[PDB]
Amino acid sequence: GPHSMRYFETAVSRPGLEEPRYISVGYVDNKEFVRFDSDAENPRYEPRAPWMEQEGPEYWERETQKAKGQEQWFRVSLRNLLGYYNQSAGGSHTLQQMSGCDLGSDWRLLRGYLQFAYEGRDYIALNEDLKTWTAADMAAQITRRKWEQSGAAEHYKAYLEGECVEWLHRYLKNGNATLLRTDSPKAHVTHHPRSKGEVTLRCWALGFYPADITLTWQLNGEELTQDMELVETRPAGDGTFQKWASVVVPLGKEQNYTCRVYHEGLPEPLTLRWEP
Amino acid sequence: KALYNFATM
Amino acid sequence: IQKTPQIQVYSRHPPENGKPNILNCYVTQFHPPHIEIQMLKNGKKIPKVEMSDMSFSKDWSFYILAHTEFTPTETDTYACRVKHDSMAEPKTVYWDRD
Repeated sequence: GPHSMRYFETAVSRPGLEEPRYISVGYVDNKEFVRFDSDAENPRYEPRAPWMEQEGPEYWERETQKAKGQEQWFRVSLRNLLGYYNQSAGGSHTLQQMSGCDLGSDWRLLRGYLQFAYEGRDYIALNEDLKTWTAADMAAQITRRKWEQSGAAEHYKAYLEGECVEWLHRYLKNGNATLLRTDSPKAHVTHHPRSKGEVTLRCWALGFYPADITLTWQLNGEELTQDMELVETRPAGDGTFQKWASVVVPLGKEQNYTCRVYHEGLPEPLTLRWEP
Repeated sequence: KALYNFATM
Repeated sequence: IQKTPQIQVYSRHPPENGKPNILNCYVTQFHPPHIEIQMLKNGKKIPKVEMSDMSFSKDWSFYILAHTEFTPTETDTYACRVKHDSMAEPKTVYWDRD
């Protein structure tokens, strides 16, 4: 029932290159829908799902200019951070930013987000009150003061409660069957004779969206983490995901082992075992 | 709809 | 500071010898975003390899999916070799069909 929008923004300086590379990716409900890249021939925001082609040229021209402004902002900030951290020239540096908003089922604002990282590390973030800032690093305190002085929190709070909600409402009405979909995991168990006396049961879940999923094993019982290996969830490359979890077992006595697959698309958790 | 940032760092 | 890449190599579909498929190399959890990813067949760079766009996770770390068309056989082996500044040497992982 819930929904979100995110812009994920990155600028990267490298030793020789005159200007940094700036990339911005927007997401509705965790699916990419727009992108800008300053390396591109003639950089602009481009649609990244078919449902975004409804927006006319005035939408794209404005978004592109916002992107060019952000790239100017990341450029100056990268420069200022260099000085804040007494870093000299000839290094590589990263600045990243995360977006704005989460709605509940009723489409009202649950939370606003605004976070920045330098060299992949928390630099500064707007707290959930959308009024105060968290900055851990001694160097970050300079930004925190400057931003407290100029009422930056108010600007970002207005975006987060206003445009971010309004435009997410609009986007959700526009791609109504493209993002109101979940694919269920089809699950199966495979068998692998391993050094004698023992064997690995591998529980597979395939073809599912979104990524969040859990695979458990029970020894007829209630729990197994003692040599339960798994893999991190992985993209298949077609928009669906894949995961397995495995458990080591006595050969012969494998018919009392049960795998459970928990996914939001399921009516109830899947249950299956090795089927010879 | 993209955010524009306020003051630089 | 550097975060070292985590690598998986796996097929998009259930592998069957003789059947066209897609081999992925999924590289996550790294920093900085500059990286080198080759896919390999029998130790040699596969020339046409698709590279999704630079993306990052909410812990700030970057990830990439690289993929290529391939036909598994009984005998050929596939791998992914990743070079990144977190690692003094490249890191290779081999496709295991299971």
